[PDB]
Amino acid sequence: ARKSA
Amino acid sequence: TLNPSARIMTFYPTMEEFRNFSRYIAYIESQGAHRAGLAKVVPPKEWKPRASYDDIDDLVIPAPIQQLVTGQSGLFTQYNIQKKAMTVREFRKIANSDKYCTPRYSEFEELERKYWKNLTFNPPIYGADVNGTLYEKHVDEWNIGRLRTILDLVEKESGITIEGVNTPYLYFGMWKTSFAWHTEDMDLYSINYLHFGEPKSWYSVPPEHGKRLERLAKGFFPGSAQSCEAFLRHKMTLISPLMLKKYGIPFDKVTQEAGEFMITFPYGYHAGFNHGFNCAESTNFATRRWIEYGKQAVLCSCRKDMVKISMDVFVRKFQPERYKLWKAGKDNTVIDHTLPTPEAAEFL
Ligand SMILES: O=C(O)CNC(=O)C(=O)O
Ligand code: NI
Ligand SMILES: [Zn+2]
Repeated sequence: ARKSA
Repeated sequence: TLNPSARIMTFYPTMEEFRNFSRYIAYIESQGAHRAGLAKVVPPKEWKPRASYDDIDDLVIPAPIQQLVTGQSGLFTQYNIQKKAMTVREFRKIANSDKYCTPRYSEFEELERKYWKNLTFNPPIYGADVNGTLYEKHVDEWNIGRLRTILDLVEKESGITIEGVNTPYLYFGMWKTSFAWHTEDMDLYSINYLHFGEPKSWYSVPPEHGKRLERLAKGFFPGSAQSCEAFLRHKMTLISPLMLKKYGIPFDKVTQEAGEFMITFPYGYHAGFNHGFNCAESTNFATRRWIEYGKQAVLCSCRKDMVKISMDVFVRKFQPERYKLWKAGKDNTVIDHTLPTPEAAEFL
């Protein structure tokens, strides 16, 4: 899981 | 009472106030800064995160996105298409080139107009979501890599790492690159520093009005709403200030300049665009006040591996008296968006 734009 | 107008506030700390991050966030909340959903913090002139930015030209942007935008009448959808990797050096040349450069303008309103007029033409490239920090390992004040907030309990206790959330992200912008309306993952706070370059303009909706924006967006995109409750978390939805105004959504705007911090607050909706070539560093953080937001955050269902933080450690540590009830699904607590974080006892 990661931050996405 | 405190910022009854709920306008975006700007703060000018001394180096001594700059020293303790959590404390200053508590302070600006005691001044009502959180009601706008967004605030600006200008660091003291003496403070610099790094000495010089020219030793970075070989830094790699692994996954640039071309931002394609479709829509009309102030309602748009953004499709981010991934491109082959490039360096900062290569990005600057494309950004400052005659095809993607900032057009001529007198005042900010004109540039804003050109953004909302032209955002569907000549799709730009955004250097987003780049893992890394441009800080220097010895800068102890407002270091986006280590802020020492309670969010750390995700890594330090539960051993989980979530890129861009408890680690830093870099964003290399050019003209017309944008970020759609959203709150943070788990409705956390975020911090954003513009390291160098052209400005970044922001729009914000007060948390106390956030639900009105959601209903508005649901009305415009019912198909998207049926597929996912939280579809705004997809960060595809662009809505102009004219439409917000037309439909009676309160909002404010602010432009961030190189060397300035922006703070977004739990369940603050924000959106914006970059004026030209620039570099911003960002991460999420938390305070005690966030815990209740985290517990209540409505999350994206429709996509795999979205950011979901277990609230258990937080409830267990900071709300032991409510833990048993919360685990049972009986915690009925209502959030008052106007209230400051408890850490501000002294300031008030
Ligand atoms: O800088 C960007 O493109 C977007 N940043 C944010 O949404 C933030 O810092 O909260
Ligand atoms: Ni954000
Ligand atoms: Zn979804």
